[PDB]
Parts: sequence; structure tokens; C-alpha cells
Amino acid sequence: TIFQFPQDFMWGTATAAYQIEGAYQEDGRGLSIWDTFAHTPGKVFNGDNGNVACDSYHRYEEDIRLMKELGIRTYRFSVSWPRIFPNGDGEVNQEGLDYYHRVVDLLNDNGIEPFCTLYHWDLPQALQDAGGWGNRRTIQAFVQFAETMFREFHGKIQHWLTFNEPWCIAFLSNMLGVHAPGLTNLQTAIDVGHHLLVAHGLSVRRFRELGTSGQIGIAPNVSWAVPYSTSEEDKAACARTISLHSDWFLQPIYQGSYPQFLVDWFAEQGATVPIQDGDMDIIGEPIDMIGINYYSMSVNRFNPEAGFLQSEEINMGLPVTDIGWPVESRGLYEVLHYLQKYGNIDIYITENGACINDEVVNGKVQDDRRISYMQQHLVQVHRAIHDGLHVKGYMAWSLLDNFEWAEGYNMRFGMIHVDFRTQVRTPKQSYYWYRNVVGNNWLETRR
Amino acid sequence: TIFQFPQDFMWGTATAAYQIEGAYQEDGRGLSIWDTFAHTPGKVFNGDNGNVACDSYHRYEEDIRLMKELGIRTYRFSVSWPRIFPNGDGEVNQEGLDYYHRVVDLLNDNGIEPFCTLYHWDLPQALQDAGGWGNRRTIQAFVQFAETMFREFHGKIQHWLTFNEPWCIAFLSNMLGVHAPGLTNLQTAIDVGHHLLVAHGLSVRRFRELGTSGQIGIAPNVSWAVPYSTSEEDKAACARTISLHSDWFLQPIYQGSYPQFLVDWFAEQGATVPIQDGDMDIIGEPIDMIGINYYSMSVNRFNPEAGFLQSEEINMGLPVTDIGWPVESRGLYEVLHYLQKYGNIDIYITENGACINDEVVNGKVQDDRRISYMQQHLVQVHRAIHDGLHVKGYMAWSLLDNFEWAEGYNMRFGMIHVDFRTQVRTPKQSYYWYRNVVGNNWLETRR
Amino acid sequence: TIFQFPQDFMWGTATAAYQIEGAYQEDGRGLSIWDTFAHTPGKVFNGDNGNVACDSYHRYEEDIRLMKELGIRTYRFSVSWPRIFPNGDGEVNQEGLDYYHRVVDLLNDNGIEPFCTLYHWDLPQALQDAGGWGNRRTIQAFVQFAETMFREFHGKIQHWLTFNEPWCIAFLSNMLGVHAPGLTNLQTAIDVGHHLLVAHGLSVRRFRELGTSGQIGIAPNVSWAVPYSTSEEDKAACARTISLHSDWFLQPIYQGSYPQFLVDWFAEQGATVPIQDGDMDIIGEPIDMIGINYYSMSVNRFNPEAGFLQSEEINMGLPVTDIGWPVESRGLYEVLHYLQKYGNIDIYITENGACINDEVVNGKVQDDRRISYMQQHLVQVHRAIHDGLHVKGYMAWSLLDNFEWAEGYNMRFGMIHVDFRTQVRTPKQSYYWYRNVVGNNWLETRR
Amino acid sequence: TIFQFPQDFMWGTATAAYQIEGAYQEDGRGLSIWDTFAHTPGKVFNGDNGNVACDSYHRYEEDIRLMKELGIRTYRFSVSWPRIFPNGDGEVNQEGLDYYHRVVDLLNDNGIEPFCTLYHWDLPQALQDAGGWGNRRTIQAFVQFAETMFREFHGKIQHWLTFNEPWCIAFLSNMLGVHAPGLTNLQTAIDVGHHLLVAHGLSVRRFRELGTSGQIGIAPNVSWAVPYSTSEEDKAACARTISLHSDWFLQPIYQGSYPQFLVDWFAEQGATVPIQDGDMDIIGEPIDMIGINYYSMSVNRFNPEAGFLQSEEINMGLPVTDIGWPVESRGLYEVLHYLQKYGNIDIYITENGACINDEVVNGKVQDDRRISYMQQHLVQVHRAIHDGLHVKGYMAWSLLDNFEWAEGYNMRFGMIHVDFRTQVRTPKQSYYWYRNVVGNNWLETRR
Ligand SMILES: O=[N+]([O-])c1ccc(O[C@@H]2O[C@H](CO)[C@@H](O)[C@H](O)[C@H]2F)c([N+](=O)[O-])c1
Ligand SMILES: O=[N+]([O-])c1ccc(O[C@@H]2O[C@H](CO)[C@@H](O)[C@H](O)[C@H]2F)c([N+](=O)[O-])c1
Ligand SMILES: O=[N+]([O-])c1ccc(O[C@@H]2O[C@H](CO)[C@@H](O)[C@H](O)[C@H]2F)c([N+](=O)[O-])c1
Ligand SMILES: O=[N+]([O-])c1ccc(O[C@@H]2O[C@H](CO)[C@@H](O)[C@H](O)[C@H]2F)c([N+](=O)[O-])c1
Ligand SMILES: *[C@H]1O[C@H](CO)[C@@H](O)[C@H](O)[C@H]1F
Ligand SMILES: *[C@H]1O[C@H](CO)[C@@H](O)[C@H](O)[C@H]1F
Ligand SMILES: *[C@H]1O[C@H](CO)[C@@H](O)[C@H](O)[C@H]1F
Ligand SMILES: *[C@H]1O[C@H](CO)[C@@H](O)[C@H](O)[C@H]1F
Repeated sequence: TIFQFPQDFMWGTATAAYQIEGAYQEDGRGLSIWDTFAHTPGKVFNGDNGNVACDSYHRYEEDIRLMKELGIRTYRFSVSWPRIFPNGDGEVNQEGLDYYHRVVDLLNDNGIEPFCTLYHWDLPQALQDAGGWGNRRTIQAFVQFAETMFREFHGKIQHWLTFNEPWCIAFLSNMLGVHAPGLTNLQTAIDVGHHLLVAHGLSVRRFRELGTSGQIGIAPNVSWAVPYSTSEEDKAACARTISLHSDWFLQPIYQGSYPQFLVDWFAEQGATVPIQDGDMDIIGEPIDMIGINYYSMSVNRFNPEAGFLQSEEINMGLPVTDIGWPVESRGLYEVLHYLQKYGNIDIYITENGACINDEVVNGKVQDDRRISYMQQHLVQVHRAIHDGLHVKGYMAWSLLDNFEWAEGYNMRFGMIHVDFRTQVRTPKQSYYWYRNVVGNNWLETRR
Repeated sequence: TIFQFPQDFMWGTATAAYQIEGAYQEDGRGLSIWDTFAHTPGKVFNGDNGNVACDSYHRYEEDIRLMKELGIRTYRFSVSWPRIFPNGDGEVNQEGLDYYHRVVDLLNDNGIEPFCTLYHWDLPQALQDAGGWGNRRTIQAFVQFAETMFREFHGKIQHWLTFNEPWCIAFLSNMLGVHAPGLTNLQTAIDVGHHLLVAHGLSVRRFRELGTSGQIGIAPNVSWAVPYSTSEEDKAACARTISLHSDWFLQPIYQGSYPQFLVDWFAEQGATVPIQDGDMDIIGEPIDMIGINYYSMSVNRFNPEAGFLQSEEINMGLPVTDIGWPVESRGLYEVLHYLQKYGNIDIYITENGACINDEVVNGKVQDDRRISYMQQHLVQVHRAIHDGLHVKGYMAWSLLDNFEWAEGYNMRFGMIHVDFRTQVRTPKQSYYWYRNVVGNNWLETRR
Repeated sequence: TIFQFPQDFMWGTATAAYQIEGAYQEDGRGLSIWDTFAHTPGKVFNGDNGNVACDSYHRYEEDIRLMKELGIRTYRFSVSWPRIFPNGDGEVNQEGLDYYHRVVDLLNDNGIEPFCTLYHWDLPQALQDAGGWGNRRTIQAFVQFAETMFREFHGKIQHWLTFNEPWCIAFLSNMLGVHAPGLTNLQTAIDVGHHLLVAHGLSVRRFRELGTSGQIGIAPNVSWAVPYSTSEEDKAACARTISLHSDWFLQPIYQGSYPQFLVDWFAEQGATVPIQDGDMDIIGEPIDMIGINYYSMSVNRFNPEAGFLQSEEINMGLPVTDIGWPVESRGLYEVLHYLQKYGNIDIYITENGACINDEVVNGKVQDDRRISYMQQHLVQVHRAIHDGLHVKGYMAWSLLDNFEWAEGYNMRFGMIHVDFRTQVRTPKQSYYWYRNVVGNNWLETRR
Repeated sequence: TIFQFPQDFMWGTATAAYQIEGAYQEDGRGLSIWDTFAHTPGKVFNGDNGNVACDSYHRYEEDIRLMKELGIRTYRFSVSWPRIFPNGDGEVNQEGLDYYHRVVDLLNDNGIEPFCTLYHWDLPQALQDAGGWGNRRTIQAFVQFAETMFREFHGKIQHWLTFNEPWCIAFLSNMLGVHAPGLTNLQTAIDVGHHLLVAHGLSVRRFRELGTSGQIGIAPNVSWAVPYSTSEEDKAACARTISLHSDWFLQPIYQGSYPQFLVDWFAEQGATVPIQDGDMDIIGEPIDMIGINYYSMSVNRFNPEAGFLQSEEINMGLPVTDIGWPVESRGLYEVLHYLQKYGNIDIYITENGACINDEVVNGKVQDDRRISYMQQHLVQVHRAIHDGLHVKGYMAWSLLDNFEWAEGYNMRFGMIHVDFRTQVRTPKQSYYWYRNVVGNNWLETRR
């Protein structure tokens, strides 16, 4: 079947600062909560860390030349907060800003639109020492960081994202303790979540006041769960799983309130959102679009012992990627329609890809399973567009294999293989497949 | 996850006469429309035919010993009509009956409940020469065939199925011309479909009048399609695809009428159901259960040029089995719930399996993909049962690799590999996996 | 180096009833706590169970012919209690006794001395329903079981073992809940341990009173731990680890009391040994020898959170077998000397071997790692003998690959490979290596 | 398990001049006893010699860049005596000194602390012609060589070692005749041993008098043997084996006398230490630390025919490296504690590694066995430190595969593979494993 995409559909790739840059102590860069987390025994597989990574701090010219020959139109990357404000102290580090100027100018020189993610989990450790995100003072610090970026890169960046995956920053990091700072306290996670939102709203307001060019939004990772049974409890368990990922952040932004159920659910566990007068009005600041990050879908059932959401995921026996996630692309189509509850808003698939660990053999990386995964999901994207939904673009998660957080370098997601012993780049077969798709602007599934 | 099945869940395997028996001219067996079809150049891949097949006419003792060590509780097989009535002439062939007596006695001797399919596509050619199924006289002939079986095997067979997949017998065979007798005429397909139903109702009535022991039903192959778009036309295209497979045969049986839409749809193409007074009352004869045959699910859209149903199947990019069918087990769960429109009737999964062509290597057949397929579908079965649906059993399509109709022996579906050069049987890894599942009565999915 | 063994050193192999026999419902056999445990979802890997196993209930003639060509002088096997007393009810099952008569007569016919283990974990479920081992009534039942065996096989069996690994029966099964009946209660484990001892003493007394021919003892699995540091706490942690395995059962038998430390240790956790007047005198019944079961050694340190013994095992980085146990043969030499605290008693290495999962390739099983493991341990045995210690024999754990309890059939320990799909036996290379060693009565290590 | 090392633990790598340098006749270098020994038929496997070797005389910049990216903090190398004093004649060769200036400056430029071994077996042949080490005149010559180095590299080298493995220089070379000069005379070996000690003491005294910066010590290869039996004779055999390697050199240095037993032992064979007035006082010169070289451990027994020490090593069947040495890391922990008899002195593991001959395949050297070996020994190092012992650093024996003395290039010990046909360097997998360990400063053992 032939799937033809819109004339101005935006094709791209994505990365994150700490996962590819390296040079963690270079040019005055301060430490982030992830440097600390990764340097702690038992937090990251094999003791891997973001020192060096893909050394993209030095090899960005090569990476850009590679994405250029891919035919891509945009590149999503994030800004290392501690490279700009080593202590989130207000004392700017020009060397840090200069790095992004080099990357951005080279991007614009190659006709590639920068898609800037301001916050991709690397909160300066100095700020964490005072409570990081748990402390409202951090809100003011982010706004200064954001404003600095808006003033410095005005006209050079037309697409901005305040936060990448609030659910991970708040709950995965402060409730489940899997990501930095690795805490396990419901109240703290809720505090972090609320403060991210306020910080987001204020940043958007400054963006507007400053007259910065471009559009600005936020990029939540979206979840999707379907009930194992037709029971009301299973249905409720799925509602919680889905809502905590998107609705808990999007309802405040689009409708001015936290999902009541869940608020009640958390109250039962003794937790309450630290809402202060004016907060909700701030969070309700209008945004131009949102980024959606999708990887998988699940079948859940109510289970009193299954985590703080009492929602158990059933292993349905579907094949999984090398990181253990089942592939079921329909979830992307289902959640895109679900999200229409906020209106037919502009949506970019900022994140989508698969962990496939195939290595270089005979000079190539035969990652057929990655091609298969991307094909299936791009079909759902076309399907959504065909339903009249405003899905504006797609960004393959990761141009390069990189530091996959707590998994270390063991889990590869790139379309370009990186041998971390030499830093040599080897485009995978998925890279050439993707180059053809973006170049033609249409896709074909064949037996 | 652990999936525990009901105490009396019935585990089994299935085959069909023409696909495994062989000895096509032995002991007075007459020719069937499939012998004719297969002996015709261009009808079956490579010119393969049912002569010999798995030679189960002679090797049934071995097959039964193999299903016995599998721990199975029932065996679904079909009766070769032309072995009983070489010409559907009324002149019984005792040698034919004796074969099934040997098979059935051996089954009962091994504590394996026979699950008898009366009609599995092998209509005697003599009857086809007069119009086969298109001629109402064939209705009377089937009833005699059926009655003969009820009288001869009373008490030895407690589970009976009149027809296996009416949609294939009628439409696939008489409209699409893919299966014997290979015709391409809408009206003839509709005539065949209607006559099968009348023949089914009369057989059930005789079953009741004779006081034959056991339960009796019919086994349609069920289809499931989901709309590509949210459009009303795509929705209608899916309704036609789904209904023609099940509803067109089940609504008459359970509710006394053909689905009105479709009737109108066919009328537009100039075709009408040849309904005679009393027909619908006959077809409405009460049945004890139904067999459901499921293999795949599809995503469709309306397309004026896509066949007589104008329903186009979209290639979503999902991986497929070796015969080309996508695996998406949710379809089984969806259609089981769909079927509740007829009430919470007793349902047996009479057919489910996958074409996986792995051969014997190092003494074994590592058919992991078949195990994966079966695991996924058994989960949906447990899921349906958990929803309170009366799914009573499951029969893995084919104990043995066999004659896969128009595909010939090229497409293997067995849990037991058969080398057609020697007739040697080699249990596949799926066989040992299945033996463990049925033996334990529960299933476990693991990463 | 050449290691020459004593003229009358006894070479053998070992198995256990539930792990090899199969025919779990045949000839009136009752259910054991292990049938129940294995038939419970989540208790044994893959849902494996002892139904069938190595089908040694039917294939013992072949197994014996194979051990015969091995040149072995004894065969250690266990008696299925529920085959003799289906309900531990007192109602003897002659068919059960007849099975062991066939095995024993064939052994004696082949010049192979039976080495009978009375209790190898298969307590009749009927007895467990009343408290099994936790109920003193079980003590009386075992004595009847034991007495029945002494009377029935007098003169045919000259070597008897009451219990195999009391530590597993009590603590692993009732405190850690890893083995049947899978309980997690300190007090219950201590009760079981004490009752096994009383049952052991009474059985030995009856053995003496009846004048049964042969020698009788008990076979504990011995542990060995060395301190990570020179600290007194690490030293204490190792003392607990070592003593609970052997001393907690041997001190009562040889010296008339439970190790005081440990008694105090358990008292701190609120547990006390249910000692009744006369118990200790009973347990102190004189025995002829003991069987020692050894597999591995460990380096431990004190850790308040490391189990009920607060003894943490350090992963020193040594290579491990396929079941995960490090190989360090010196432990056998160290514990044999440690055990001299009870005098220079007759000791048989009733258990020693390694989990090596090599399969049949090119008609053979190249299990070099098993040969390496056995060579290393036989050297320590020679070493102990050379020190004047009375180590009388050695029995390779398992003639055959079998049901490895909670690991199922996944973990192979045999010197003879068993394909569970066919029950075909294939002697591994270790088998031929062992045949040469036992035949020559000496061993040689070479570079 | 996680093993975290001290904040200032010193990680490094080690090599030796004659084993890596090459350019044996370049820039006025004189011949050493090893050039002579290697150029003699039958002395070194395949007639291999140190001409060329790793050509590190020319390729040191590359080697240093490679150790730099390893994250190492020190580099142990030795000085070719004949490059400095071609004839040990007193006539300095500035070109020789300039080479080490280039190496040392590059090391300091890269933040790598030089760890200088003055004597690593390459005695100038001119000196051997007069008796080499057997002639006291050689003592004066070494002191001049040493002094020259102290004066020339003052402030550039803060870590010095006078002699590397006195046992090899004396006994292996002059009694067993395995290493240059290849003599077999007990008295001569004892003379060499004593003269090395005097030369060592005088060098240390000059070091002190000159005010040279840094610390100075000696690096003996330590042996460890455990008795096969509990007999007093086996115990004595092990004492001799252990003491001749370390105590015979360390007791004189730390306590002012040769181990009395052994002195008596050698007297029985007619040999006496040529001690002159003042010698012992000289040898007793205080040192700052010692280097310990460890590779293996053994189990020995007394045997009148087993060499001049009548100590036979038993082949216990443990797996060995490719050069034939068993791996048993506990020996390192045992000897470190044994050495405390001299007080809790500063100890550096100057040598530790394994001969693993894996070659380059698919662009890499999968030397997993080397990683396994290093992991096991680093654990014992952490273990010793945890016991309060002052183990200050660890140096992996050999950055590069090199000339392994009498074994030639056949036995590879490097973490970096060197193809001697091209001199191409290929970092082995152990290199990347080590880079991660040193970088993190902690180690983790995993199943
Ligand atoms: O420059 N300033 O003086 C300044 C002060 C507070 C600012 O912001 C304020 O910060 C507080 C924490 O310190 C939060 O509690 C308030 O919600 C936030 F509006 C900002 N800003 O966000 O642009 C700027
Ligand atoms: O034995 N008989 O005389 C006899 C006759 C017609 C019989 O059946 C009749 O057959 C006709 C075709 O010949 C159909 O049109 C009728 O619908 C059917 F009732 C049956 N029967 O089905 O049991 C038996
Ligand atoms: O045959 N009998 O009447 C009989 C009774 C109690 C017997 O044994 C007794 O059993 C009690 C539990 O019922 C335990 O509490 C006693 O410790 C035990 F001596 C025995 N015996 O062990 O030989 C035999
Ligand atoms: O420069 N010198 O005249 C000189 C002389 C003898 C020296 O050293 C002397 O050498 C003798 C052999 O020739 C040895 O027997 C003595 O033990 C040693 F002290 C030294 N020195 O070691 O520094 C220097
Ligand atoms: C989107 O998910 C991927 C996969 O876990 C992460 O690597 C990114 O950081 C996240 F934003
Ligand atoms: C069920 O479907 C299978 C696969 O096409 C066929 O072989 C059977 O005959 C049918 F009843
Ligand atoms: C000795 O240990 C082995 C290995 O776990 C078990 O299979 C035996 O039953 C036990 F007695
Ligand atoms: C330490 O031992 C290694 C291995 O034999 C040698 O290559 C070194 O020269 C020695 F110092």
C-alpha cells in the first residue's frame, strides 16, 4: 500500500544533550543531576555515564553532514542547562552559548530547521542541592535559562519545546527513583510536576513578551493502555495510566485544572498539589503546539499491589524490541485521537523509535526490525493525518546510538551506529531506508 | 504473566479428510470436487493434489499415538463424503464407514473425544455434475450422508459439526473461484450458501429426531476488519467484510433472517437469495454450539474497485506468517465479543494456527514463531473466558503439515512435521510447548 | 600429577526418586508435596514437573546397564515414600515395593551395591495436609515407612541414609520457601528440622533392634564460607552459614545438643526448638557414617539485611557453572577437615557434580567443563584421604540429566544426556572420562 | 557486588625496556646479557629476540596517547642500562638519556606519573664479561647508573624502583638457567642475590644524600604456596618456596638478616652468602614502599627430587592461562597479609596480568578471560584495602603484547594487541573494560 504524506510534512531526527555531547567537564560546563546519578554505583548499568558519550560536542559537524545527506528538514536537540549556567546561578557561560551557536549556524547553513528542547533532564546539580524542582526558586532559574536562550538565538530557532516528558522528570525520577535524582516520594514527584508546569507557563509568557520568533510548546511522552477485561476497575486502571502521562500535564495547560480523579487518587495517599494563587493562570498560557513521544502500548488490569497506580501491565506475548517493549503501533493512532479532547491542536511526533542492538557486520548494520518498526508507526501517522488530525511532523528518536540513561550504552536506538571504542559512525540500513522515505515524501508497505 | 484455564477446558488438534488421508482411489472412494480441482492444471501450486497427502488413511495409528502423548482431550477430523457415498448416490460404501470406525474406536480407546466435521469441502464430483450445492437435490443427499453418520456412530461421537467455513464453500469457491469447484458467479455463490444452510438445518432436525447422543453445531470461519479512517464508508466496508463471513450464516440460524444490508448490497448487483417457503424455519433449527475459525485480522477502507464487497485491506506493515497473513491476536478477542449479539453461546475455537515453514534441522523443527503465534492467541482466549464468555475449547489447526488446498504442500501448518518424501513424522518444538501447556492447563508469557 | 585412590574406594553415581522416575500416578502412587508444588503456577520454572521425568520407573533396566558399563560399584537412589504408603497412612502398596525389588535385584545381579536414601523430599501430601514434619505424628509415620523398607529389603541393601539434606528440607523449604511445601516461617522450619532429627534417631534405633544388615547414616548438604574481612563479625556470619547446614543437625546427633550460638540467634528472632523430654537422647542414636553433599564454597561478610542469617555472599568474580554456582574445590577439603570435630568418622561424598547444559552435537556431548569440575573435586578427595581422613567413596551427582527441582529440566547435571522429547540416553564425554577413572582407580591431571 | 576503591588509588600499566623498545643497536645502545641470551640458539622460543620488539623506541608517542585515553594515572617502565652506559663503563651516552627525557616529558605533559624501574634485567654485557652481579665491581657500576638517573630526572620522576624481581635475576637466571645469563650454579645465584641487595641499599643511600624528589623502593615477585597435606614437611616445603621469593630479599632490607632456615638449607648444599662487614647495614637502608608482582598461587608438597628446594607443585586441575599458570586470586590476598610481618608498609601491585593469546577478529580482541582474570585479582586488592592494608595502586602487567623473555612473542600479556608484522596497535576488549574501571574508580562483578 502507498502512503503519501502532506507536501509540508516535517521529517526529522532527535537527540538529547547529555546522551550525545560528552565533554562533560569542558569549557566550564557545570555538573547536572545526571552526571551525579551516573557517577553513583548501582544507578546506571555497567557504571556507564555521559562523559564522552558520542562526543558530539566535538563531532557535530560530522553528525550534521550525516543528517544533511539524510534529506531531513529538522533536527531536534536539547540544550545542556549547565553549559549555559554552570550553577543555574545567573552567571552566564559564553563558551556554552558559543557551542550551540556553532551547531545552530551549521544547521541553518544546511537548510535544517533547529527544533530546540530547552529542558531534557540535565538540571544543574547546584540547583538540586537546594531542592531542585522541589524548590520554587528553581522555577525562576529555568525562566532565566529559557529567556537567555530566547534572547541569544532569536531568529535562528523557530521551534521551541520547554520540557521533554514531564512524567519522567517528575514521577519516574522522584517517585519510582529510576532516573536522576532518583527519589521515591509521591509528594516530591507531585511538587516537581507542578513546578515544571509553572516554569513552563512563565517561560512561554516571556517568549511572548520578548517577541521571540517561532512557535513554542511542550513535549510529553504519551502512554496508552487498554483494559484486559470489560470491568469498570480495569477501565479505571487504564485511565490512570494514560492520564498521569499526558492529562496531568495537558489538562492544566489547556483547560486550567488537574484531572480531578487522580487528584482524589493521590489525596487518598496523602499527597496534594502545592497550588498557589495565580499558578493555574500561569500554566494556562497559550501554546502553539505540543510534541508527542510514543514508543509502546499496553494491556492493563486493576491490581491493588501494582505500584502507586494499581495498574498491572499484562504480558500478552507480543514480540518486543531489545529493550523489552512490545510493538503495537495502533497505540499511536489511538492516543492521537484521544488527545483531540484538547481540540485539533498542532502535534509533532517528537519521539518514536526502537531499541534494536544490531551491530556492524560486513560493513553494514542490517537493522530490519528498526525499519519494520518505523514503517508500522509512520502508517499510523498517515492514518491520523488522513482523519484530519494536524500531525505536522515526525522525528525518529535518535540520529545516533547513545547513552540510554539507566541502560547505559547497551541499548541502541540510533539510525546511525556509533562504535564507542572509536566514535566511528556507520549509517544503519534503516538510515538509507529513511533517507528514501523522507526524500520521496511517501511510504510503501510490501509483502 | 500466568494464564490459568478452566478445569474442563477442552484442548485439541484439527485436520481435514482430503488434506491428510491420501488413498484417494482406495476401497471404493469416489472422486470429490477437490480431486477434480487439484487434478486440473493451474488450480493448485505445483500441481500438488490430495493423492497420498499424509497417507493418514494408513498411518492413523501413529498419528493417534502422537496426539495421545500430546495430552490432548479431543481430535477434530472430517469425514470424506465420497468414501461413504462414492456418488452421493445413496449406495453406501461399508469399507468407507469401516475406516472411520477404526479411527474413532482408537480415539475412544485412547480417551480422546472425537469432534466430527461432516462437511469439509469434499463434495462428491457426481453431485457437482448435476449442479453441486447449486442444486437443491444436493441438500437431500447431504442429509442422507449426515443421517448415515449419526446412525452408524451413535454414542461413539459426542461432538458434531455440519459444515466447516460456509463462506469458503460458497464465496471463496463460487464467487472468487479460488477453491473447488472454482466458479466466479455471485448468484451461484449465494445459492450455494443458502442451500448449505437448509442442508444444515435439516441435518440438525434429523439429529434431534433420531435421538443421537452428543451436541451439534456449525463452524464458520470468522473475519474481523477495523476501519482505516473514522469515515462512515470505511465503517460500512468493514461491516460487509465481517458480516459476510459470520452474520450471513449465523443470523439466519440464530435470528431467522439474512443481514438486510448485504441482501440489499447483493440486490444492487442483481443477485437474490433463492428462499423457498419453510427454508428460514428449517435453518432456524436450534444448535448446541458453534465452532469459530480464526487466523487473522485486517484494517480496511472503502474502495469501489476492491472486489464485490468494495472493501480494501490495507497493508499496515505488520509482520506476516509464511503464507502472508499478519498476526494480530486482538482480532480473536474482538470477534468473540462481537458474536455475543447471538447471546453467550457455547463457542469452540475449532481452528487457529499459523503457516510457518521451518524444516527439520539437527533432528528438530525450531518453529518458535508458531509457539509465539499460539501463545498470543491463547491469551485472547483466556481473556474472553475471563470476560465471562463461554469459550469451551481450543483446537490447534493441524496436528500435521498437510495439503493446504490451492497452496499445495508448500504451506506448513502442523505442530508435527511431515516429510512428504518418506511420510516420516517429526514433532516440532511447538508440539512439546503445546504438550506442556495442555498438560498444565495454564500458560505463561515470559520476556 | 597422579592421584591413586585406596583399593576399596567406592565409586558411584546418584539420583533421586522424584527427579527421575516419572509415572507419578502409576501403580497406586500417591501424591507428594513436590507433585503439589510443581503443579502450582509460579513454583517451578516453565511449569515443569516430575510427571514422566526420565521415566526411570519404566526404563531402569537401561539405566542400570549404562551404570554397569561405567564400572561403578554403587548406585545411590531414593525411595518414593508415596509409592510405598500413598497416604503415609499405614496401608502398604505392594506394587510400590515391587518396583524397588526389581531395581534392587537388578543392581545386585550386576554387582552394584544399592545405597538407599529413604527420604529425598517427597513427603506424601496426605501427611502435609495435617502439618507435614511440623506435626510430630509425621515422625511416627516415617519410622513406619523406614521399618517397612528395612524388613522388606533386609540383606539386599547394605547402605542406608535416612535423610538427604536436612537443611533444604527444613530451611530452604519452610523458611525461604524455595522448595516444597514452600513456606516462609522460621519457627516452622526449626520445628521441621527438629522432627526430622527425632524421626532419624528412631529409625536408626529400629534398624538396630530389627538386626537389619548393613550400615546406616544421614546425608547433610555441607556449606562452606570464608570471611571477606578479618573482622569478628564477618567471621561470625560465616560460622552461622556453615553451622546451620551441618552443625545444626550433626551436633545433636554426635554431641547431644544444638549449637548454642544460633539457638541464641534464633531466640532473638523469637524462635525456639520444640525439644521434648527424651528427644535429644533419641537423636543421639549412634550412626555408622554420614553422607556429605558438596557443590560450592563462598566468601561472606556480615550484613544486617542479608537474610535471616545476616550473611552476605560476595561475588568474587570466579567463573560459575550454568546454574550460577562458583567452582572452588578447596571448599570440599576445608569442610572435610572441619567435620573432624566429630571425630574421624566414615564419610561418603554422596553428592558432587555440576550443572553444565551442553547438548548433543555430532552424536556426542562435549561437556569438558563437567570433567574439569569433577577432576578438581576428586583431587581434594584424594587430598583428604592422604591426610588420613576416612572418606570411603564418591558418588557423581546424577547418572542422568533430570528434574532439577525449582529449575525444572533446564539445569542439566547428568553424566548421561537425556532428551526429554524422546527419553533417549546419550552418555556424555564426562561419562567416558569417569569410566576410565573408576576403572583405573586413579586420576591424572594434565596441562 | 560493587567494589569501590580509595579516592587516591593509583591505576596504571607496566612494561619493561627490552620487552618493548626495540632499536637494539640504535643511538649507541650497548648489548645487554639479554641481547646475548636471545641471540643464542636454543635459549628463546623460535629464536625470537628483542631486536625491534614493539619498536616503542620510535612509537612511544602512540603508546602514551593510548594509555592516556585509558584514563590511567601512572606508567611503569624500565630504563635500558646499556642505553645510558653502553659498557657500564662510566662513559655516559647522552642520546640514551635523551630518549627517556622524551618519554618522561610526554608522560608528565599528559598528567601521567612516571614509575621508573631502574633495573629490569638488561645488565650490560660488558659487565657480565667480568662476572656480572657475581663481581662486586658491578655494585659500584649500578650505583653510578642509578645516580646518573637521579641527577638527570630529578623532579620529573617521583616513583623509583631499584630492582624488578630479585628472585628471577638471581635464582631463575643463575641457578635454573632459564633467563640470562643462563647459569646453573647455586653459589653464583646467591652471590648475585646478595650483590643486588648491596647495590640496592647504596642506591637508596645516594638517593637520600642527593635529595632527589619522590619515593624509592624495590619490587620483588611474590610467591605463594599452600601445603597439599597437613604434614610438617609439606609445610616446610611451602615455607621455602614462599621465602626464597620475598623473605630472602625483604628480611635483609627490613630486619637486617637473611631468613635463617634457607641459610641453613643452602649451607647443606655447600653454599654460603658472601657477606662482608657493613653489607647488612647497607642493605637495611630505609625504603618508602615496595612493589609486589603476583600472577599465581600453588599447592606444594615435600619431594626430595623436586629441585633445589625439594618442593613439588601439584597440578590440582585448575584451569590455566595460555602460558600454563593456574588462576587462583586468593593468593594475592594471602600474601599481602603474609607481608605484614614487615609492618603495614606501602605496597603497590606493580605486576599482575595474564597470558591470553586471543588475536584480532572482526576488528577486535575478545579477551574475556583477561577481563575475568583482572576482575578476580582487583577484588582481592579491594579486599586487602578493606582489611586496612596500605595497597596504594595497581599496574596491569603490560600495556602491550611484547617479548615475553624465553617464550618470545608467542605469549601475549597486553591489554593492547600488537601485530608484530606491522606494529599496528589494536586495543583489546580488556582495555575498554579497564578504562571504565579506572575511570569510575570502582568495580562490579555480575553473573
Ligand atoms: O528577575 N526576577 O526578579 C524574577 C523574580 C521572580 C520570578 O518568578 C517567580 O519566581 C518564584 C520563585 O523564586 C516563583 O514562586 C514564582 O511563581 C515566579 F513567578 C521571575 N521570573 O520567573 O521571570 C523573575
Ligand atoms: O428420503 N426422502 O424421500 C427425502 C426427500 C426429501 C428430503 O428433503 C428435501 O429435499 C429437497 C431436494 O430434493 C429440498 O428442496 C427440500 O428442502 C428438502 F426438505 C429428505 N430429507 O432431507 O431428509 C428426504
Ligand atoms: O506403632 N506405634 O504404636 C508407634 C507409636 C508411636 C511411635 O513413635 C512416637 O510417635 C510420636 C508421634 O505420634 C512422637 O511424638 C514420638 O517422639 C515417637 F516416639 C512409634 N515409632 O516411632 O516407632 C510407633
Ligand atoms: O666513585 N667511587 O669511587 C665509588 C667507589 C666505590 C663505591 O662502592 C663500593 O663498590 C665496591 C665495588 O667496587 C663494593 O664492594 C662496595 O660495597 C661499594 F660500597 C661507590 N658507590 O657505590 O657509590 C663509588
Ligand atoms: C524518549 O525516550 C527515549 C527512549 O527511552 C529516551 O532516550 C529519550 O531521552 C526520551 F526523551
Ligand atoms: C481453516 O483454515 C486452514 C488454513 O487455510 C485450512 O487448511 C482449513 O482447511 C480451514 F478449515
Ligand atoms: C543435591 O543437590 C542437587 C543439585 O541441586 C539436587 O538435584 C539434589 O536433589 C540434592 F540432593
Ligand atoms: C613480571 O612477569 C612478567 C610475566 O612473566 C614478565 O614479562 C615481566 O618481565 C616480569 F617483571
